[PDB]
Amino acid sequence: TLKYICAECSSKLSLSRTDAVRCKDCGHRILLKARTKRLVQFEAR
Amino acid sequence: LIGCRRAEVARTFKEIQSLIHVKTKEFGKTLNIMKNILRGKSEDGFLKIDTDNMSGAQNLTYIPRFCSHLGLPMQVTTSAEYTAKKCKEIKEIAGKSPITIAVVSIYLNILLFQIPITAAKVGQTLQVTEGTIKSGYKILYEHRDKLVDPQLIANGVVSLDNLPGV
Amino acid sequence: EVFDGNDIENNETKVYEESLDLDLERSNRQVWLVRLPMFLAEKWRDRNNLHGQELGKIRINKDGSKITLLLNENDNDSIPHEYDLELTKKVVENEYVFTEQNLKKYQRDRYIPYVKTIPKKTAIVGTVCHECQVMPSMNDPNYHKIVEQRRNIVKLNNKERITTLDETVGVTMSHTGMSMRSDNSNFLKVGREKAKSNIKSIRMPKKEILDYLFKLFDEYDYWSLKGLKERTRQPEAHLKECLDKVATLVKKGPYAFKYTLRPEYKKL
Ligand SMILES: [Zn+2]
Repeated sequence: TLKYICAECSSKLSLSRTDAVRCKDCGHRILLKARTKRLVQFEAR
Repeated sequence: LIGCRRAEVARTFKEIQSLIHVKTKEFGKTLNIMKNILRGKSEDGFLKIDTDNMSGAQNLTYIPRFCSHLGLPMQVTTSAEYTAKKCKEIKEIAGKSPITIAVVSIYLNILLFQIPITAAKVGQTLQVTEGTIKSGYKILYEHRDKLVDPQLIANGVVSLDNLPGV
Repeated sequence: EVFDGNDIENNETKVYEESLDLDLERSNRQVWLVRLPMFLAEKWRDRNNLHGQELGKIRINKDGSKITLLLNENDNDSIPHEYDLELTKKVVENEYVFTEQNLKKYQRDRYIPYVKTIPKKTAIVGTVCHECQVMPSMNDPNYHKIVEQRRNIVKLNNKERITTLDETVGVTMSHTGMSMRSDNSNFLKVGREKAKSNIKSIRMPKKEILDYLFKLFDEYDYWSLKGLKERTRQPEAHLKECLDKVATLVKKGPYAFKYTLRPEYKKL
């Protein structure tokens, strides 16, 4: 449901609530939540 | 054992007997009595949904620990989890113990991935009879197509011709 | 050799054939107290060597009282075959050499007749007249070998490093705690060796058990429950059901917590 990236193999994953928080490709247990899709405003100062 | 099952960190009766010198019969009797008491306490007070936590088989939770004990790679562990999940559909082997189901699935995936670990070594590590492991492999040899994970042979990391015949 | 001293009963005449007195006529023997480095000491002090063979030749030059030792070529070629005997003390006083040997045990004015004296066959076998130390000669072709050996003594290390397990950590930890394998070792299986012994007993008739109890009370008067039970092979309930009838338990005497025969049957 929500988008995650593995720590070192950089694989994209979709996680629901009941899913265990682990990587399905290499078995690593550290996942980073994805960058938001919305545009983010920065003043150039 | 109840704590392991409730934390989904479930061990087996052989593990808890390796820790505690307890007779098997009255261990099972005590487990049944305490499960009845815990269900009664849940009915009296706060109600909890089991959602497959107290289940006697729990064969998917034994695969990663046994694969770690055998020193198997993560893809072999995942393929063994898939094989153990698909062994529930097979009528003839679903009546076996979850330890035996997990061990024969792990040994089948070891033979699939050419991991140089013998059935005797698997039996010595996981306290399962080598004849039992061989019989489980020879009876799961017929259902090779359903058990082996399809995108593994699609990507070509393994092939079904690697498994020795009976 | 355990023995007691201060014996005015003169039992040493009967319990030692050899005289206990110190043997002394060899005390005039001239003995040189010689110190060695470890290679000569290890070659000369091990008991697997020393079969009476010749080990060297001593040359004494009287021009300056110089003593040289020349070993034979039979032992080794790495060690020198010429050493100088430095006299650390030319005159040595109050130093003697005595031997200790086992004896033949077979065949104010207030005093106590017990000292705990251990007598041994002793004999002064020499007098130390020269304290000497062995030095390898500077001009020998093996003195550099001795320097190299003495440098190797401080160079080498007698301890090895810890062994690091290069096997997979899961394979290493498969033996630990939660494990499938049962313990096949039989070390301290006290419960195993104790639970295998089961005493099963039949109910013999009352006349037979009372006859057997009367015979055992005639054998020995006081009895404990465990000893009489292992003598009779009977259940505790029936055994007490006869023991209260024809016996009584002692509660205050020195033989308390024991079943003894009744005073009426004691005279019989
Ligand atoms: Zn990953």
